[PDB]
Amino acid sequence: EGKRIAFGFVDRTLPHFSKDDYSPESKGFVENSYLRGLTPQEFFFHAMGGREGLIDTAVKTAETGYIQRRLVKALEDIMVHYDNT
Amino acid sequence: KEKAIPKDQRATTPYMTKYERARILGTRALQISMNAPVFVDLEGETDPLRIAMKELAEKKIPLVIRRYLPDGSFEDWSVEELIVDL
Repeated sequence: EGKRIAFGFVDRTLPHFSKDDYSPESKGFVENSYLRGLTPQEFFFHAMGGREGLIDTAVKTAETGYIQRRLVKALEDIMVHYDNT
Repeated sequence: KEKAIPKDQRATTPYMTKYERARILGTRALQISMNAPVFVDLEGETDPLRIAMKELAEKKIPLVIRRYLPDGSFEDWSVEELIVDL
């Protein structure tokens, strides 16, 4: 949602950390690569990041469909005539 | 007959649209496929659409297009006098 991984628990992000931790590795930073391999915590944070986009597609398909139908129904009867109007 | 515009006061484009071209080709192909006389020198063709294109090339299709103005009047243009882009 445009911000780093917020505190889901109270004053931390995962049971393996300590209260009031603001280090990058504790707030969703992946310093590894796909060739090296992901450690469990950054794997979890990456999973949430992907889930966001999955949801985005799955619902806004339908919303955009409704908007498209309303637009086409509104304008369907407009035609260039021989007067050029 | 009040709607018809005199030939001198015709204010529409002297080129023929793609829609008019497609309609004319379809009508002529149907009429040829229903055994109508052919006005050109057929040379080894057996497809009505191609003979329609051939007749269009020499400007020999004997049809007239009536164009409807929004008020209700109309404008008559012969297929012979319509410029077709190539």
